[PDB]
Amino acid sequence: MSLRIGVIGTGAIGKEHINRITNKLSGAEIVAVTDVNQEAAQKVVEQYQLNATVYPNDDSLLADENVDAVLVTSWGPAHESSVLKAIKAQKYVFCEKPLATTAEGCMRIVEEEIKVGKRLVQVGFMRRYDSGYVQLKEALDNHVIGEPLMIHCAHRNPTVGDNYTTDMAVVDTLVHEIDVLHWLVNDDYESVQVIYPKKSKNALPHLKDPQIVVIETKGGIVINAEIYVNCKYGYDIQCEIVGEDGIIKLPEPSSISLRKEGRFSTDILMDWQRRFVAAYDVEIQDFIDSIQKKGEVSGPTAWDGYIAAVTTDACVKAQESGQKEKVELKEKPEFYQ
Amino acid sequence: MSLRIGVIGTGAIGKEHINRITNKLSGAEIVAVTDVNQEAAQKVVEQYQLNATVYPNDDSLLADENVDAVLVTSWGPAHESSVLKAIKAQKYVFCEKPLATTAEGCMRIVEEEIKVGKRLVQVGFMRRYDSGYVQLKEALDNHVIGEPLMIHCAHRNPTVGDNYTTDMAVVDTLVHEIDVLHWLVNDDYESVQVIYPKKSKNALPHLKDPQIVVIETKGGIVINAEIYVNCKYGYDIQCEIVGEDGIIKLPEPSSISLRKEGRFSTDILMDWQRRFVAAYDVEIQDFIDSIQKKGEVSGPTAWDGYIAAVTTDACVKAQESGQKEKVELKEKPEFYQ
Amino acid sequence: MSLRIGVIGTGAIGKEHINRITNKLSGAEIVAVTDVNQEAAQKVVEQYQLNATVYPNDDSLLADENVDAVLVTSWGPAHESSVLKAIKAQKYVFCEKPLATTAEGCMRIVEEEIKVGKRLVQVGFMRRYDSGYVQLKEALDNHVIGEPLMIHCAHRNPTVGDNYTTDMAVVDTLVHEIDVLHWLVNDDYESVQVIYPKKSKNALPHLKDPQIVVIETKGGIVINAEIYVNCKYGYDIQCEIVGEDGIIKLPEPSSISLRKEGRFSTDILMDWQRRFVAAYDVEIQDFIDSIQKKGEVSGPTAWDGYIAAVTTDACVKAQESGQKEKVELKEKPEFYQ
Amino acid sequence: MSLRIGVIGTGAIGKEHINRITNKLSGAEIVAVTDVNQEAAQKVVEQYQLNATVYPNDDSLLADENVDAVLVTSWGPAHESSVLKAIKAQKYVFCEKPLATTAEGCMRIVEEEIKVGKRLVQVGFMRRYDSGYVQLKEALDNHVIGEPLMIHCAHRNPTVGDNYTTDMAVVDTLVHEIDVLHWLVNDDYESVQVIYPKKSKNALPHLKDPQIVVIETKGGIVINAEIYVNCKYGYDIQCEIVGEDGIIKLPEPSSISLRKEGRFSTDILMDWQRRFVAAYDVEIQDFIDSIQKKGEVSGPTAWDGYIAAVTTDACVKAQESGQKEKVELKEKPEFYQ
Ligand SMILES: NC(=O)C1=CN([C@@H]2O[C@H](COP(=O)(O)OP(=O)(O)OC[C@H]3O[C@@H](n4cnc5c(N)ncnc54)[C@H](O)[C@@H]3O)[C@@H](O)[C@H]2O)C=CC1
Ligand SMILES: NC(=O)C1=CN([C@@H]2O[C@H](COP(=O)(O)OP(=O)(O)OC[C@H]3O[C@@H](n4cnc5c(N)ncnc54)[C@H](O)[C@@H]3O)[C@@H](O)[C@H]2O)C=CC1
Ligand SMILES: NC(=O)C1=CN([C@@H]2O[C@H](COP(=O)(O)OP(=O)(O)OC[C@H]3O[C@@H](n4cnc5c(N)ncnc54)[C@H](O)[C@@H]3O)[C@@H](O)[C@H]2O)C=CC1
Ligand SMILES: NC(=O)C1=CN([C@@H]2O[C@H](COP(=O)(O)OP(=O)(O)OC[C@H]3O[C@@H](n4cnc5c(N)ncnc54)[C@H](O)[C@@H]3O)[C@@H](O)[C@H]2O)C=CC1
Ligand SMILES: O[C@H]1[C@H](O)[C@@H](O)[C@H](O)[C@@H](O)[C@H]1O
Ligand SMILES: O[C@H]1[C@H](O)[C@@H](O)[C@H](O)[C@@H](O)[C@H]1O
Ligand SMILES: O[C@H]1[C@H](O)[C@@H](O)[C@H](O)[C@@H](O)[C@H]1O
Ligand SMILES: O[C@H]1[C@H](O)[C@@H](O)[C@H](O)[C@@H](O)[C@H]1O
Repeated sequence: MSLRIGVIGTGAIGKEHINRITNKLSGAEIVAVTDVNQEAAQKVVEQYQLNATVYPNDDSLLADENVDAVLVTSWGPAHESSVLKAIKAQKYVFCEKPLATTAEGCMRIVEEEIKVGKRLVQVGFMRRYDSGYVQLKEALDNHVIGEPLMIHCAHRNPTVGDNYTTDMAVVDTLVHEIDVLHWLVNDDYESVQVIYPKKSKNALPHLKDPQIVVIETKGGIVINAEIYVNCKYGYDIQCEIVGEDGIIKLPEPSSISLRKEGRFSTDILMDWQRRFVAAYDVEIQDFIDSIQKKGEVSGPTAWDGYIAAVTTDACVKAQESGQKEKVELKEKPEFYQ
Repeated sequence: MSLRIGVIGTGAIGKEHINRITNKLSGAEIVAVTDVNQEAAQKVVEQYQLNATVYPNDDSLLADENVDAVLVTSWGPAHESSVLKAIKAQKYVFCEKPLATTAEGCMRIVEEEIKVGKRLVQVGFMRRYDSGYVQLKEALDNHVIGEPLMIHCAHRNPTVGDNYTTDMAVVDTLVHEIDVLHWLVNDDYESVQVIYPKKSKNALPHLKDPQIVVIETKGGIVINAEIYVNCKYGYDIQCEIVGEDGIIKLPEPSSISLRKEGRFSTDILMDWQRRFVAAYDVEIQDFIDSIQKKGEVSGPTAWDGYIAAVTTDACVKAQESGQKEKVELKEKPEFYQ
Repeated sequence: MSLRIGVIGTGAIGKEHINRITNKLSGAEIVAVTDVNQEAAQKVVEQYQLNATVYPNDDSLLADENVDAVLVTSWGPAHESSVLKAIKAQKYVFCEKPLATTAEGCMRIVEEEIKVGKRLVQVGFMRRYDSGYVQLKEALDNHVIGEPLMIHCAHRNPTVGDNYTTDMAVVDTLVHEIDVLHWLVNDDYESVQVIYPKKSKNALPHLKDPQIVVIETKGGIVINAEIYVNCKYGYDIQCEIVGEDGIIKLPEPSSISLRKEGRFSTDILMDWQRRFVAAYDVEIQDFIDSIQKKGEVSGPTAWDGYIAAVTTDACVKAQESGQKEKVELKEKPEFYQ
Repeated sequence: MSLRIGVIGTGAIGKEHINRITNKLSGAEIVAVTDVNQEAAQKVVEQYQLNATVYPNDDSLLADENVDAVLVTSWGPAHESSVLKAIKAQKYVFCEKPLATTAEGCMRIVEEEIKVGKRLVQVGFMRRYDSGYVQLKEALDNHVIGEPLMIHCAHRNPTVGDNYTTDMAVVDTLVHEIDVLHWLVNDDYESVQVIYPKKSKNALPHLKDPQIVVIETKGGIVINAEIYVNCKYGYDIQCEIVGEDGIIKLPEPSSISLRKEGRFSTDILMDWQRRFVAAYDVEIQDFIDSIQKKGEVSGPTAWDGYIAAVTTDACVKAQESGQKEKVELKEKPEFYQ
């Protein structure tokens, strides 16, 4: 009895999710796809020899009685809408970042779910399923290094397109950090300062690259997060956590050592795609399994997607300001703990 | 249209394969299990809420028209039989090591398959699917380090039971090495010497632990393989390959670094189970996908399982001998390249 | 014929310099000493079998004509006095940090040296002589990573004394990073800013530990240095330089690796005195050789000492004001390049 | 008052020892020299501004009473002669390897020293003074890993000369491992065995490269050492000791890490002369200090030199016979412990 899923947005990342659910994972199938380009979606269907149905809009897809859950994997803007609809049609929703582009949009979604009595919304922040980040979580829950104090993390890309803009650095990129970091330390943020180092020769005129983002939490944990998307050497994600009595750090992605031409080296990835492939699979499978076994979702909540929208706003504010912007959060609803 | 698989031997490792095919992988289901303990198998069926059928023997299971393929995952001895039967009943067979306990048993199986026109037998040497070993293969096929010359590998266990015996070191353990090594370098062995170092205090009286196994191939590649199954510190698999112009080495299993009490450390596994979990999943999935897409299997051939049986014999011979035993191989049949 | 050296201040560090100059290095000897505790000076001479005069003060010792260079290694606040005297006596001087406790104190010393025509003052910033830091310098000077953009570094101690106070973290501790960083990147500081994270249980109540000091050069390089003098795990110096096209990082001190009880570890030093023992040796040997083979000192200059003093002051400001303070330096007199 | 040292053999290595004793170390000077090329000896004295007598031979130089210790650093085969003379002249002698080219040559030197009552001979096996090897020793002496059982080690050169021949791999190259290994584990060798892998394209036709030398101590420790003098990638010394309850390994030389163009690398040395520069310095300084503070040399002994010679012979046997040769040592005269 496989979970029947409908995909809203046959994008490039929606093409991935369709393929893994189809050819890698267990206990689910894609039966409905809807795309703004109805000829683009119609190609994705013959591609993976799917046995699905193409809809012009989400309404018609959500109206289908086959679909039990939906993958909201289209443009960032077109999320908040598709989501609220799904909650009302009472389907399960896996929503890829962002939950909603506006901190208030995520607030509407919260209220809706709080009504439906249970949890339908899971946000696609995959890092939480990555074994690296999991080991960190494990170590922290065990008090291995006592109380966390500071966190040094980086997030680097070989290069970007002419479409990448200063705000995208804290919106499409630093977003995962913002998500997983607070999950790990179990703390809410508070302030976000932004500091622009000497600009890189690799970055385009309209872009501010690199950037540094300091972030304090209510507890007093200080996080400086480097964001450099034109580093050139590769795609690299670093995270070190200094504690009271010890330090734990995120591993490098497994590689074979090589001794040649006077150097002892490992390999650095070049494609953000390769870095977290395993995390997606574990992610979706948890979505499926959680629905079939518990009648609800389990991953990153809709509240977290809102914590994302707030924080990711104070950051874009400090990008122009240059001052210690504030992060203000509505109290956590009982519904979520 | 999922591949319908029958499991011969609801062992501990047969319990794993059933669970992954059921709850992790894609496009297949277990519909038949047979165990020598018909009450043991009957528990495995209610366990994973399977919708299968229990058979007293393989004949009755192989006679079932549901099953398309079989997992031969019972005692080592009870393999050769179950396999030859499956080849004759014309089912697909995934056979966990050993292919057959006797170098001639594997020879019977080869001949049968050579008749059935295509490939039905895939041997469960999972290391070939491990990304570490894959990266090595990749590097070698690219001539990164020119011509291989020597190989230094180790294989260590924290401890063993009173059931582990001197021959098991080269039969149940060094077997994977023997398999993957020749696959990597694309060469046939030739001689196997065995050298017993000072015996460990951790090993039991009847056991010779550790052991070292030198192995030459027709090309002139020298392999010294440490085998120490009472190392105590953990479960560790090492493999370094010296070439003409460089050296490549197998990575450690990903872990988080820790700075505490004057030491900078990573974690060493304690359970052989954890080391290759991913390799099994990729393995079985390849079995399934290969059958559905190509009408045959793809993994480690039955010939390789025979190359295993021969080599793993010369080793047990050098264990008593103390001399440079010989490895004699019947020419490779056209069927296999 | 060896360089005849007088030591002002025969404490713990003065004794170590006396010992290395006497039993390890080459081309120099101690002919004169003097300490505030004149009795303690007399013991040193016996302890080390010196052939030296024991003067009552620095004026007397500097008066001795058979001494041609002096080591100022006394109580911090006393340094400034002896250095001025030594310059006017026209002797070579190696002064441990601080050169002087105030920016003014340093200016008086610079202005005195510029008179005497050549370099007589070398400041004991030994990190410049450490093999790791030397390598970083070589890479940067070879444009290996293009233009430096950011710097992440840490300075950690297992614990401190009851006497250790909040301001000491920037005046005694961070002072080495302050010197080496701008030396490495050849850029002057423009601003500093202190950020306090959650206090550590390991730090006594009066001490503010850890700290985070953010510093910007004029060129736009953004440094962020972590000071944690109660980290427990050990004594640790980390430094990472992120450039345009690549990243370079300071090495760990050499250690054998251990595989035992589940961990794969290396050692971490506990005693700060073992970390740079080789840099001190090279530092002093350079003071000697550079004199007998150039007629002037070579290492860190009186001006560098001034830079340190100013920046140190700016940090103590930023400390107690939680503000972004400016680092205002007088024009670098061409006498220094 | 310094130790007055005469240098027999003023070649490349004799010059380096002359240089360190003159411009780096402490408590000694060169007062006499002599070379087969007497003209070359005269140049050294000018080159290094020595205050030394230039004798025509070792007899003359040993006759000089104002010299009290000598460095034998001449053409290998000449060593034995000078060492015997020096002993009978009752001077302290530091002899570079070999102590003598034959086991008999070494015996004559041992038998001469046992007469003169105390230790005058220290052999230049500098590895014992390397900080890495010193750490391994400390761990073993502290039973950190229990009883040593096996040893894997490698000795690699980028390339060699046209003059380098097959036997040199065990007499010149493997001779350092031969000395340090039995020193580390405090056990005597019992047998050796050579195994040749596929020749390397980098090795000229006349040379047999790489090689594998298997050695067993009396206690049962099984060493296996790889010699590859044409590895191309660099100069590399690796050593791993597998004990009962754990494993310890020699560190890489210190290097900064680099993240660039897809690789995460450290540096590998090319020049063998940079690998042990610190061990030489400590080695000679110990020859000096140990004399003026004990009245006898301390390091590797004439007996150790004998052990080396015997084992070296056994290897050249095992080389050309492809046999498992025995290592027969005379009883260790109690004069040596
Ligand atoms: N977490 C991660 O690492 C990644 C997730 N994403 C996220 O996924 C979303 C889109 O993925 P991408 O492939 O990168 O972009 P995409 O542009 O290829 O996906 C958008 C596609 O969906 C369709 N679409 C847009 N709005 C729609 C609507 N209201 N209804 C139906 N179809 C609609 C469009 O035709 C377009 O082809 C974005 O929100 C992005 O932030 C993107 C890349 C990676
Ligand atoms: N590659 C790997 O890492 C691993 C594979 N294995 C292999 O799997 C096989 C058994 O797995 P284990 O769980 O370790 O042992 P196991 O003893 O638990 O499995 C044997 C089970 O199958 C049943 N059985 C035996 N012969 C049978 C037959 N002819 N027909 C039906 N059922 C039969 C027995 O009742 C027993 O419960 C062995 O060949 C072993 O070498 C074992 C462990 C790991
Ligand atoms: N740059 C560097 O890496 C290092 C520099 N230092 C600094 O150097 C100074 C010396 O440190 P320690 O030797 O540990 O000091 P210490 O406290 O162990 O003893 C200093 C000695 O100098 C004597 N002294 C004080 N004032 C004097 C004067 N006007 N004339 C002559 N002698 C005088 C005192 O009697 C005392 O015996 C300290 O200020 C310290 O901060 C310390 C360690 C390293
Ligand atoms: N234990 C160790 O780590 C090392 C030891 N050695 C060994 O030490 C020896 C010296 O090497 P190099 O200095 O490179 O030699 P070299 O070839 O550069 O020159 C040796 C010099 O000694 C002179 N000489 C030869 N016979 C002599 C005699 N009977 N009396 C006085 N002088 C004589 C020669 O004229 C020549 O100038 C070699 O045999 C070498 O194998 C070499 C390097 C390191
Ligand atoms: O989808 C990925 C991912 O979100 C990473 O966090 C980001 O750095 C990559 O640039 C992006 O392409
Ligand atoms: O099943 C595993 C595996 O075959 C390993 O190769 C072996 O070393 C382990 O001991 C065994 O339990
Ligand atoms: O003298 C040293 C040095 O100043 C180091 O920078 C400091 O961290 C050590 O604790 C101190 O003892
Ligand atoms: O003198 C050294 C030393 O003997 C090393 O063992 C050898 O590998 C070097 O190549 C040689 O130059």
